[PDB]
Amino acid sequence: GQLSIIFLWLSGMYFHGARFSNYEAWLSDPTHIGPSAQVVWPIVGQEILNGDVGGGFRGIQITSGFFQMWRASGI
Amino acid sequence: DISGLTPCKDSKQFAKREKQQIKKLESSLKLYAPESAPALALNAQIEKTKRRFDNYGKYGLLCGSDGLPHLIVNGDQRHWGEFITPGILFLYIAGWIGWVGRSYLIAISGEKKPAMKEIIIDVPLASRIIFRGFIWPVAAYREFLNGDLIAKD
Amino acid sequence: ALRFPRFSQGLAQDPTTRRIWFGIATAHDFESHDDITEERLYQNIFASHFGQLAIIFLWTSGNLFHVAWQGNFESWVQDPLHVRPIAHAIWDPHFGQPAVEAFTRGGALGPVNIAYSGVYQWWYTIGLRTNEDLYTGALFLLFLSAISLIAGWLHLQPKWKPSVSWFKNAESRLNHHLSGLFGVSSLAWTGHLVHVAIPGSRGEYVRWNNFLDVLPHPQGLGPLFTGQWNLYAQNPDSSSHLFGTSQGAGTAILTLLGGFHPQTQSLWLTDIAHHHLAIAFIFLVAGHMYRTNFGIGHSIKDLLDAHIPPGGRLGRGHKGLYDTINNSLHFQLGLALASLGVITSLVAQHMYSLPAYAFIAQDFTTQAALYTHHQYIAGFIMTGAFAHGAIFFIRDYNPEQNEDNVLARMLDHKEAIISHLSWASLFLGFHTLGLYVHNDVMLAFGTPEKQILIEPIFAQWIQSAHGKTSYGFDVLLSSTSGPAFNAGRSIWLPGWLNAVNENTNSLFLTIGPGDFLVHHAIALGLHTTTLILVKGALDARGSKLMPDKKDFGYSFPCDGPGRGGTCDISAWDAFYLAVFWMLNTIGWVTFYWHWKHITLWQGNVSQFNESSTYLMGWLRDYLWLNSSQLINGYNPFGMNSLSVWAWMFLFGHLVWATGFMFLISWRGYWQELIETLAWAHERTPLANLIRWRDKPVALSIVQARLVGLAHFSVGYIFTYAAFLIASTSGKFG
Amino acid sequence: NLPSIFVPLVGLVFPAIAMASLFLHVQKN
Amino acid sequence: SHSVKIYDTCIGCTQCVRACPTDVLEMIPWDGCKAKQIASAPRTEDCVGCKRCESACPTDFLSVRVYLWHETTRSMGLAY
Amino acid sequence: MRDLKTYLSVAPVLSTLWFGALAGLLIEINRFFPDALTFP
Amino acid sequence: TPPQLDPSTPSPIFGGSTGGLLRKAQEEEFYVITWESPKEQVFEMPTGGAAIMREGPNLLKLARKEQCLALGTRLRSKYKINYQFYRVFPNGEVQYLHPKDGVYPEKVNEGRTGVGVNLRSIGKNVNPIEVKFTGKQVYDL
Amino acid sequence: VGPPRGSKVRILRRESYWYKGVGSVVTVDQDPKTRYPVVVRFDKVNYANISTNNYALDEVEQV
Ligand code: CLA
Ligand code: CLA
Ligand code: CLA
Ligand code: CLA
Ligand code: CLA
Ligand code: CLA
Ligand SMILES: CC1=C(/C=C/C(C)=C/C=C/C(C)=C/C=C/C=C(C)/C=C/C=C(C)/C=C/C2=C(C)CCCC2(C)C)C(C)(C)CCC1
Ligand code: SF4
Repeated sequence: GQLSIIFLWLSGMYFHGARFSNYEAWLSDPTHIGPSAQVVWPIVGQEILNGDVGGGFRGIQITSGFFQMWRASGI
Repeated sequence: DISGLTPCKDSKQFAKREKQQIKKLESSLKLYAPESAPALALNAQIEKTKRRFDNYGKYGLLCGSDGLPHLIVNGDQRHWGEFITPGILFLYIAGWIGWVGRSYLIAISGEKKPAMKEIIIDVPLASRIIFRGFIWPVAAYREFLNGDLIAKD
Repeated sequence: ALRFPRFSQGLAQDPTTRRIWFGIATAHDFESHDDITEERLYQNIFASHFGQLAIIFLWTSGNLFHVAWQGNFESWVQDPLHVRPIAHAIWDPHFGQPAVEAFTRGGALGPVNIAYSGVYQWWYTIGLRTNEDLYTGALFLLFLSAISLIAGWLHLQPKWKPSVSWFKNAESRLNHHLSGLFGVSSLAWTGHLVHVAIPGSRGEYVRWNNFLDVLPHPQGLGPLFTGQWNLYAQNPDSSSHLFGTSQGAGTAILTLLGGFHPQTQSLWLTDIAHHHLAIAFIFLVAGHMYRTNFGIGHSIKDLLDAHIPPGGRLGRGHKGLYDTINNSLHFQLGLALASLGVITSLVAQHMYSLPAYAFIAQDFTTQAALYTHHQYIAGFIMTGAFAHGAIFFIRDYNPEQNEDNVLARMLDHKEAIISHLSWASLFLGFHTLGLYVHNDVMLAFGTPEKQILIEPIFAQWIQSAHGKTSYGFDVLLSSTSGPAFNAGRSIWLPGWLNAVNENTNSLFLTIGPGDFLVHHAIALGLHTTTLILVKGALDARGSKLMPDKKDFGYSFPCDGPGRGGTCDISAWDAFYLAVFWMLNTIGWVTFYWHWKHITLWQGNVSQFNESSTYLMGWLRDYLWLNSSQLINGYNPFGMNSLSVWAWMFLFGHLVWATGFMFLISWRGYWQELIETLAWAHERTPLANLIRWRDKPVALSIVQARLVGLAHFSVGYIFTYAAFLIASTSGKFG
Repeated sequence: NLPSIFVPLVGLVFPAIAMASLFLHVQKN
Repeated sequence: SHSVKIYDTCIGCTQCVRACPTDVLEMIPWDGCKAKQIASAPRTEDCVGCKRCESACPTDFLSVRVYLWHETTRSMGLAY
Repeated sequence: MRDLKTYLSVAPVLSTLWFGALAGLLIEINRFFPDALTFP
Repeated sequence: TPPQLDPSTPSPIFGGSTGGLLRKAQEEEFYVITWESPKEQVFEMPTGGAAIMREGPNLLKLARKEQCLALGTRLRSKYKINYQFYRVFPNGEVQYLHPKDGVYPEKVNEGRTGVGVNLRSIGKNVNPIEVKFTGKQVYDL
Repeated sequence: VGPPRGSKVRILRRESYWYKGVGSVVTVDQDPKTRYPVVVRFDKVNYANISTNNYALDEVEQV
């Protein structure tokens, strides 16, 4: 059961990297673009959290290090 | 007006706040293409701010020397929409919830083990009870006269 | 008892270290000592009061002596707005040369401390001008302390011991205190003000050697015994009067001007003299109420017995209460503490808004220190009032002699009282915290116009009823054609209105949405503290979890792990819990006062008006902003005169953190650890030659709570005292 | 003059004498 | 030495005695209850005050009551 | 079937369903009627 | 019953520990628990570790009465062994403690007189003021 | 002797958990030497998770 939960968590991380991230722009300029893989909805004014992370993208800057691991893996 | 406050349609600090908010939003617009989705999203925020300030002007709110709306609670007949009407609506919803809870607690009291209907809820019984809160003021009043509201110990 | 303590044989036979700790902690609980009688109790208390008075006199004498010896009073009375008062000198061998240079302030020749108690202004206002005056005041106070000690010793002797019946003569003591201790003392004080202080403020120097030769008034007691008292009020001091000189000086001794003195920004001395004369008359009249020896007066017992409503809603009313109050010292102590705690807060609230001392109002650090000091004292006293009220219910309450009177009905509906207090506290906390968090979230999202800002309209209307015209309400004193304003139109309203509508003093400060939230926070704190204390007092005799609580005393650890667990079930534990809430409440009111005044003294009230509506404003613009100078008292580049407060800040932090150890960790862990240390000592060579005489044991369960609470309170007081003094003294407002 | 003599007395000597006396008192019997 | 007292609400199920860690309580003949036995505390000088008996008390309120009193080397559980 | 309906009537499951519905209702009301300080 | 005396019986096999007697046994008192075992067997010690109880008589010295009673109840519950223990003073005086009457205290027995028995309910204790300035407690009446 | 078995009784003992409450009489002891003969069962458990208690004849009121 714990392994299934961990696999679900990893699947969510990869899906958010694929669907809600600026990974492809960060690949071409990793020194000037901040990684981001979470975008909030425009409700009750919370849309201010989508900051300028660069690369023509607005979101929440992530500190998990997934972008560098994906670049190392060749993704 | 009241307590030395001025209406927000007249106060210049309110308009200055509105101008500065739009200017702050428009500075991030410079970093994106005029047709991009982030540019479309910041424009929606600009329209939302304009609508908010225009509404605050139209509703007739009072603003202090800081440009921010101030609420009037004492009971003034031209400020009932800030405390009195919302308070009445809250008191109608909360009494509804309390009365539905009380009726459900009374309905399961006379059973073999009534603690099992408090962790596993009898959903049909709750469905029966739930819509009795629409007339909760009438019933709450009526058990006050007869004496079925308060336990006399 | 053969050892210590000699008043407790049971403690004397304890073979552990606990015999010492407890012996110190129960010295003044005379009621629980071995072979104690009521006569001995009353006589010991009477003797202890004299020692307390002697200590009080010695402390004031020491303050006066040190101000006269090492202070700069004579140079300060010539420049009160530009000379820093000196408390005493500093002689510390641990000081370095930069510390010696940095602490040489005022006009001193060495390290000194700057006084923030306001004694200089108080003594200057009452007529003292030279160092010799302070020297001769200190000698008199030392003489008084010696006489108090002598009387305390005398009334302990066999032929001068007072009897219990004398201590229980309430009517005579009330008459003498109301008429003599209150009335005559006030008459003497207004005599001093008329004879010394008022002439002193107009350049006249009146002392013991010449006060029989100088007329306090030109007419000299003629108008008083004739009846035309108005001649004492005809010519007051002009508005261009300079304090201490004869420039613009009048001849009036008793006036009703109102407002403040233009130069000193304080109350007129003549108004103070008239106030004290009126209060002396009131107390002298009130002191003739009770029957003592002459066949006229009232009996308090009959007054209490006769006040029973005929409807029966109050039961037997106040019948029998005279005996319960008179035979219980805890009831009397609780009443006295409640009243004294109320009036300590009254003094705190009235001294900052209506300064009475010359050139105090523009000494910001002294004002802040005095307000915080008196409010914290009131907070502690008010907790004591409920603690002793709880002790009364256990030790002295007689249910049979109080059948169905107003005191038994409280125990009858304690549940209804406690539940309603709980509801009030829950409502206040829920809604105040919700509004604060809503405003914080709006400020975080960049939309400050979505805040919920409620105008404190009731208090603004009250201010306008006092004559404030900043809200445009036009009610009572703010109106021109009303009877209330017409009545005092030519007595005190001009000066009072001028002072009230002057927007740089502390008289009825302008309030906005930021004050509404903090006042409700204060109300929530008050309600929760009273909830804890009242629940502790009313459940002291027992409850459903412990029906026989009165059989175990006021302070016991617990009833054990049975019946689900009985941690903190005693009434002492309720007080222990309520001390934290009292500290939190007083911290809230002191934060409010300090932040509201520090912005007003800086010329920008708008900093408080906009930043007090959300809690991040409090964290950033009050705490973080004002700690820049304090934490820079010593740094890797040097030090300055603020280093003492920087050290005390961290000292208070350390003590506050140390208290958490006693409050979180409990006894068994420490006892099991002490056992190992005992073994280790018993097995160590060259240390077996040394043996302990008292067996080492861990602190008791109740002892640890007291120790942790003491550390918590000491850190709480010292940290805020250092922060307040340093922040108000780095910039002087 | 006086502080250089009085401070060591009140801060060191008097506490030591009082501690010694109190310890001898509490260790009696 | 702590004080241990027994009240006549006892039902004599002997639960306190077998919960004593220092053998303070015992059962004695009686006639006030169906079990014809009541608890007694003849050795309170060995009492430690852990109140284990009150945790085993079935009566409401408790029939065995422990009051913490003067402390001895036996009552504090000291082995040194 | 009966046992699963009994389980879905347990306190935590009913609580999460009820609060999810409430949160959705409030979120949609705020999406279509945003920035309400008063009641017109 | 006439209490049994204290012979010189052997002790369980044990390697020693730091949890044994201290100087309190030298100057105040210690306790001695004696039992009889049918076979050599392992038993946990109340001071830590495991010892070997011999077949026949067994004598063990401990620091507290609670340790002796804990070991005794463990013996009775697990090994079905009857036990006794005594209090020994520095001057060689031995005081027999348990089982006091020859019968375990949880079993009723004739000849025992109640001590500390109050012939009232716990709710009938008098208020503190009735015992104020007297040396008596409410539960002692 | 005592209230009939199965009746409903109000508790008058002040220190009891069910003071001023209502319970059901299970059995009543007939031995005159028994101090608290009335056995009462209650719907709610006390702080010790016990639902039964013995009361004297004057601490029980028939309701
Ligand atoms: C640990 C794993 C993890 C985490 C933390 C998240 C977190 C998130 N995902 Mg995500 N995701 C994951 C795994 C994860 N995901 C996986 C594995 C996939 C692949 C299938 C996806 C695919 C995915 C998509 C496609 C999207 C997200 C989105 C989101 C964001 C909004 C989610 C939301 O509002 O829920 C939606 C709300 C619910 C699901 C309701 C909760 C249901 C519970 C049981 C309560 C039910 C009560 C109900 C609501 C009331 C009505 C019931 C009815 C009977 C009346 C959020 C940051 C969204 C986003 O970022 O938008 C920008 C988005 O569009 N995720
Ligand atoms: C049937 C539900 C119900 C009802 C009618 C009441 C009624 C009352 N409570 Mg109360 N309470 C409840 C549930 C309820 N409570 C729950 C669940 C808790 C535990 C969190 C509490 C905790 C509580 C405290 C701590 C206090 C009260 C107090 C009070 C009284 C004053 C009102 C108040 O402060 O409300 C405040 C109410 C709350 C803080 C709790 C509300 C919890 C939710 C809203 C109720 C949900 C009920 C249920 C889940 C729905 C039934 C569904 C059914 C149809 C299947 C009032 C008699 C106060 C009192 O005695 O003073 C007179 C008081 O101090 N209550
Ligand atoms: C006229 C006669 C007279 C007088 C003057 C006193 C005076 C006193 N009696 Mg007393 N007594 C009397 C008759 C009298 N008694 C009689 C006839 C009896 C027998 C029936 C007693 C029985 C009696 C007992 C049993 C006790 C006393 C005690 C005391 C002392 C109270 C402590 C104290 O100093 O409070 C000072 C109080 C005031 C100055 C008044 C209150 C001031 C308010 C609270 C503050 C307001 C002032 C102002 C705003 C602050 C100043 C600011 C600035 C100057 C700092 C006080 C000295 C007690 C004591 O300590 O004895 C040693 C005590 O235990 N008396
Ligand atoms: C006129 C005021 C007054 C008087 C006459 C009394 C008198 C009494 N109180 Mg009382 N009390 C008062 C005010 C008063 N109290 C107040 C204001 C409070 C609330 C704080 C209390 C709270 C209180 C409790 C909770 C108890 C008493 C008790 C007692 C009785 C015994 C006191 C005792 O043993 O002292 C012993 C006192 C001490 C050993 C003091 C301990 C040291 C304290 C913590 C100060 C530490 C300061 C710290 C070291 C500073 C460090 C500085 C740093 C730089 C190092 C006695 C009748 C006790 C009693 O017997 O009640 C039945 C009891 O349990 N009182
Ligand atoms: C910051 C710390 C803190 C806070 C918030 C509280 C809060 C409270 N204390 Mg308290 N207390 C504290 C520290 C604190 N205490 C400390 C250090 C002590 C000393 C030991 C005490 C001692 C003490 C006593 C002795 C008493 C209280 C009481 C109370 C209550 C007073 C009523 C009230 O304010 O209602 C407002 C309630 C709150 C502010 C609670 C927070 C509610 C949250 C914000 C709402 C829920 C959020 C969200 C929906 C939950 C989701 C999280 C999770 C499900 C994922 C309240 C719950 C009294 C009491 O019980 O009265 C009822 C009481 O008798 N306290
Ligand atoms: C009011 C209290 C007080 C006072 C007056 C002093 C005074 C002093 N401390 Mg000190 N200290 C105190 C409290 C106090 N301490 C406390 C509470 C602590 C613990 C935090 C310390 C920790 C401390 C340390 C760690 C050090 C000092 C040092 C010093 C000395 C520094 C002066 C110097 O440089 O000459 C230096 C002069 C000498 C080394 C020669 C001293 C020779 C003396 C005068 C001989 C006389 C001793 C006498 C016979 C014994 C009398 C004991 C009494 C019980 C009768 C000075 C004598 C420093 C020092 O060197 O002192 C040893 C030092 O290193 N103190
Ligand atoms: C527990 C106890 C106790 C205690 C208690 C307490 C502690 C209490 C407190 C109390 C309190 C603390 C109270 C308070 C009060 C207050 C008040 C009562 C106030 C009043 C006021 C008024 C009445 C005013 C009015 C006015 C005027 C005159 C002027 C201005 C305007 C107005 C209108 C405001 C005792 C010991 C007894 C015993 C028993 C137990
Ligand atoms: S822990 Fe403290 S409170 Fe809890 S039971 Fe043991 S002693 Fe009583």
